[PDB]
Amino acid sequence: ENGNDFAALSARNLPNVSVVTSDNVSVLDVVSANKVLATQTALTQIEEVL
Amino acid sequence: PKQKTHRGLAKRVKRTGGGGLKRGRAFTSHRFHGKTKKQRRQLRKASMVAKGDYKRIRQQLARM
Amino acid sequence: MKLHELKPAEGSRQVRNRVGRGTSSGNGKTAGRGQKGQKARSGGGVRLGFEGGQTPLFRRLPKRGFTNINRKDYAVVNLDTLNRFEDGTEVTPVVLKEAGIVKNEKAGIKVLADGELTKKLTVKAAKFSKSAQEAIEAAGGSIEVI
RNA sequence: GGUGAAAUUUUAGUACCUGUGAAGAUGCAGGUUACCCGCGACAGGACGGAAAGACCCCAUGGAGCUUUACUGUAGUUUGAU
RNA sequence: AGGUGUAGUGGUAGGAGAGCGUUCUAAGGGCGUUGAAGGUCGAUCGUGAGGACGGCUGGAGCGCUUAGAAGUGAGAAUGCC
RNA sequence: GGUAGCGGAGAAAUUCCAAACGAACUUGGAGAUAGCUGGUUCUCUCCGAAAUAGCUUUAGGGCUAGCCUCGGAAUUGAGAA
RNA sequence: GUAGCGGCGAGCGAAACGGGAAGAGCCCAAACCAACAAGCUUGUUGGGGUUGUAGGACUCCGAUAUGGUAGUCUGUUAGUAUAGUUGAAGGAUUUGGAAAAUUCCGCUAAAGAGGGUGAAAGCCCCGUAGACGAAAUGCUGACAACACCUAGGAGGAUCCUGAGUACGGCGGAACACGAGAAAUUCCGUCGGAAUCCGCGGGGACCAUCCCGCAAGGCUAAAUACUCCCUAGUGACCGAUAGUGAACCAGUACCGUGAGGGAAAGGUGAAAAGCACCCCGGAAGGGGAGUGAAAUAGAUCCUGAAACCGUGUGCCUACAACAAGUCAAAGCUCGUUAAUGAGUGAUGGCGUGCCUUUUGUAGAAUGAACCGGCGAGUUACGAUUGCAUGCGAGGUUAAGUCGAAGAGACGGAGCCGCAGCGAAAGCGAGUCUGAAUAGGGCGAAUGAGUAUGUAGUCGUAGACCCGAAACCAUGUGAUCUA
Ligand SMILES: [K+]
Ligand SMILES: [K+]
Ligand SMILES: [K+]
Ligand SMILES: [K+]
Ligand SMILES: [K+]
Ligand SMILES: [K+]
Ligand SMILES: [K+]
Ligand SMILES: [K+]
Ligand SMILES: [K+]
Ligand SMILES: [K+]
Ligand SMILES: [K+]
Ligand SMILES: [K+]
Ligand SMILES: [K+]
Ligand SMILES: [K+]
Ligand SMILES: [K+]
Ligand SMILES: [K+]
Ligand SMILES: [K+]
Ligand SMILES: [K+]
Ligand SMILES: [K+]
Ligand SMILES: [K+]
Ligand SMILES: [K+]
Ligand SMILES: [K+]
Ligand SMILES: [K+]
Ligand SMILES: [K+]
Ligand SMILES: [K+]
Ligand SMILES: [K+]
Ligand SMILES: [K+]
Ligand SMILES: [K+]
Ligand SMILES: [K+]
Ligand SMILES: [Mg+2]
Ligand SMILES: [Mg+2]
Ligand SMILES: [Mg+2]
Ligand SMILES: [Mg+2]
Ligand SMILES: [Mg+2]
Ligand SMILES: [Mg+2]
Ligand SMILES: [Mg+2]
Ligand SMILES: [Mg+2]
Ligand SMILES: [Mg+2]
Ligand SMILES: [Mg+2]
Ligand SMILES: [Mg+2]
Ligand SMILES: [Mg+2]
Ligand SMILES: [Mg+2]
Ligand SMILES: [Mg+2]
Ligand SMILES: [Mg+2]
Ligand SMILES: [Mg+2]
Ligand SMILES: [Mg+2]
Ligand SMILES: [Mg+2]
Ligand SMILES: [Mg+2]
Ligand SMILES: [Mg+2]
Ligand SMILES: [Mg+2]
Ligand SMILES: [Mg+2]
Ligand SMILES: [Mg+2]
Ligand SMILES: [Mg+2]
Ligand SMILES: [Mg+2]
Ligand SMILES: [Mg+2]
Ligand SMILES: [Mg+2]
Ligand SMILES: [Mg+2]
Ligand SMILES: [Mg+2]
Ligand SMILES: [Mg+2]
Ligand SMILES: [Mg+2]
Ligand SMILES: [Mg+2]
Ligand SMILES: [Mg+2]
Ligand SMILES: [Mg+2]
Ligand SMILES: [Mg+2]
Ligand SMILES: [Mg+2]
Ligand SMILES: [Mg+2]
Ligand SMILES: [Mg+2]
Ligand SMILES: [Mg+2]
Ligand SMILES: [Mg+2]
Ligand SMILES: [Mg+2]
Ligand SMILES: [Mg+2]
Ligand SMILES: [Mg+2]
Repeated sequence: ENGNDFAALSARNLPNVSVVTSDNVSVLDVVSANKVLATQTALTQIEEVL
Repeated sequence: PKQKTHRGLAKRVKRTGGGGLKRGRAFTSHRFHGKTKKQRRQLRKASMVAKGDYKRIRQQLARM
Repeated sequence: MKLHELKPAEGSRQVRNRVGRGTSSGNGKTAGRGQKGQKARSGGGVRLGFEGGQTPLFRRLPKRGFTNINRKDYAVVNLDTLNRFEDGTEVTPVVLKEAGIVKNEKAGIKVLADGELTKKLTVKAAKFSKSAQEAIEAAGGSIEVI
């Protein structure tokens, strides 16, 4: 979700992790990942975007 | 750039509902003494652009 | 899908044909142009509609008519399109625009009697064909010129 | 003995006659002649080399020239202002 | 998935179809000082473009699969160096 | 020292103007234009012409038709012998 | 690519409306007033005034406020550019000349961007994320100061509101508009107004109506471009490429001059660049050394081909041969082990490749050979096939936010859903016609649209190379007249 600075900061350096915000999520983002880890509020925001 | 319509053609033909082209007739300007009344009467009627000619000019009227 | 297993839909994408890349391709050497002449030349070819000097078809034919400066063209609506509204609906150029039936009303809405009208409506439009007026009122509706 | 280019050159183990063939073949056919490698000489052939024929024709090519060709125009001259 | 039967399968201009190989991109999966690419040799495989596998050379990078994009294939231009 | 290319100079030859002057040289417009000649690079499979008519400041160019190819629609089967 | 322009040819080609980016408005001249100077006006200065629902002067009253700024090396302040500081975490083992490779267990991460290091390193180095830093000089923003602008309402008697101007004739030009029926704008020439009861425009012209108020000036932003500077990016090049120039290149070299204009990168991890010896005058070699390797020795990585040579398995001195191919003894060899390899006496058959042609071995063309380079591309449009999404609908463009991304918003617009007619116009019809006729085009008898992809076309050099020439600036009379 938007505003979660510290979760984004702590995740991004891991070589197997890709970080996006719920409002900036692209098809290429999703297809690249084997798994999607989404917070509950991120999922709700996505469902509001789509 | 956009393709340009051939302006001279556009002044002479009309796109019909079937996509064909309606055209006027040659030999309808003067020297009517040289032509029978039957010829004049039937040249009074409009015609269509023939198949061979249409393929040659079709690109020139795409956006007419 | 997976980035290592992409597949386009069948027939969606084709391979470009490259000319002048050997004889067995079928477009080697002359690259499909044949032998000599104007059409074999780079940039060669005559302008569209050129008949090699025979008077072109368009020169043979007279210019006809004129364009009216005051010409008015109306957006056509037929009765079958008005069956989409419920009985008693007020059909308006605004209503038709919101319905997406008429995006461009041009000089105005004109109603034509192509199909059969089956609902009662109070129809407002710039013009009415006589048949369309009868159909709308025969359905117990009413027309109004705006 | 020393020094050391060049034009040319599809690859060439590169004969003769008569014939044949895009109608004048070292190279195809038939026959004839001819051991292998050179050196000094000569030019008949390789339609030899050199130059994308200059003659000829063609290209709705070019350039220079001419005139009572066309269309313009510097200059000159005449009038109005 | 294959099988049977009949028929067909010369080809310039040219149309159609289906592929080979080159460099790069992405993802996946891999190979490399226990020797990558490149070079060279071999009696190897496929219907073709072409593909492997060994020895030698070489000393750092490079395949494969799927998809993408192309300065993507040369023997001729009196081509250029 | 003077005369410069829409030019100069010429005891006059189209003569000279930096080793080609019916109009210098250089750079630019500029990749001028070239209905002309030359060149145009991997593979296999299917099919496969034309060198004709008409018109053309047209005749070695072009255009429509004819002949090739690919796709599609459809009929009381309209083709061929 | 519409309206139009156009030997109505080739071609040329708008504008307004609509949607956006950005937005900001102001000063003069004249009337009039005051001062001064001069010859009642006639100049200078200052005031005054600035326009179209007409404004202003002027005459009445009434407030000396309130707001604004496209002012200044006016300071003050903050930020910022131009140096920097700080910045986590690995040791062994196997291979090797060397480890970052490998295996084993660890750890660090707001840092796993990237570069370097004796091979390929998150933890060795430079860095990176992050935190931090300015004596000095710029630049920017505020804040303050100062300066500069900023009056309301009612009256029309009179005065002002840009003249040799507007405009017209003639000749040119600009307007998409080629004189045309040619409005609008401008240039030369000549003629030449009105002025508020006025003047201009609404595409000849007139009337009416509507909209404006020329002949004075200034004005930020949204727009164009990048020689340079800083930080970066690339399904861009990788030395015949990429700039002409990776290298002491606009150099060498050519030319009187303008001007033309090259070639040319790589030892190795480190020079550790071969002490010493030997042949030689030297060059150059042979040893000995260095090195993991010197057949890495500086013409130095790799080291193809043409070409040149040495060795020799087989063949060749009676033979006329595009030189191979098929058949084949003999001899010599032993493989990706395959009904193998090399050579080949002798026999049959057999006139290269390309281009261009009715027809070429051609005594037509092209190639000395080898290597490299060298030709249908891209953009915008048209159109068709294929494909996907949606479907009587389909779709956004510019733009805004956003990683130079996807995406979101944006419906202005575009195509389609109705045609017929030159047009008024009518409309599943319509036009022609007197016609309820006939006939044309349509409907009946519906599929479109966005995007991708391919074929072809159009505008562009448009597949590549090639003229003789044409035009416009320059450079040359050191040759020669
Ligand atoms: K016509
Ligand atoms: K006539
Ligand atoms: K073709
Ligand atoms: K011949
Ligand atoms: K001779
Ligand atoms: K000449
Ligand atoms: K090998
Ligand atoms: K060549
Ligand atoms: K002389
Ligand atoms: K066809
Ligand atoms: K357009
Ligand atoms: K013409
Ligand atoms: K004032
Ligand atoms: K590193
Ligand atoms: K400062
Ligand atoms: K005019
Ligand atoms: K107007
Ligand atoms: K107006
Ligand atoms: K080496
Ligand atoms: K030998
Ligand atoms: K033989
Ligand atoms: K010849
Ligand atoms: K009818
Ligand atoms: K009728
Ligand atoms: K579709
Ligand atoms: K398409
Ligand atoms: K081109
Ligand atoms: K093209
Ligand atoms: K002289
Ligand atoms: Mg007439
Ligand atoms: Mg007659
Ligand atoms: Mg493609
Ligand atoms: Mg062919
Ligand atoms: Mg060829
Ligand atoms: Mg050719
Ligand atoms: Mg021919
Ligand atoms: Mg042809
Ligand atoms: Mg004969
Ligand atoms: Mg003979
Ligand atoms: Mg022979
Ligand atoms: Mg024979
Ligand atoms: Mg000769
Ligand atoms: Mg010749
Ligand atoms: Mg056969
Ligand atoms: Mg490579
Ligand atoms: Mg190429
Ligand atoms: Mg070559
Ligand atoms: Mg003479
Ligand atoms: Mg001379
Ligand atoms: Mg030009
Ligand atoms: Mg056949
Ligand atoms: Mg003619
Ligand atoms: Mg550190
Ligand atoms: Mg490790
Ligand atoms: Mg004009
Ligand atoms: Mg006027
Ligand atoms: Mg005038
Ligand atoms: Mg008004
Ligand atoms: Mg500006
Ligand atoms: Mg270079
Ligand atoms: Mg190289
Ligand atoms: Mg160069
Ligand atoms: Mg070696
Ligand atoms: Mg070497
Ligand atoms: Mg004998
Ligand atoms: Mg013998
Ligand atoms: Mg001949
Ligand atoms: Mg030959
Ligand atoms: Mg010969
Ligand atoms: Mg030759
Ligand atoms: Mg001079
Ligand atoms: Mg002199």
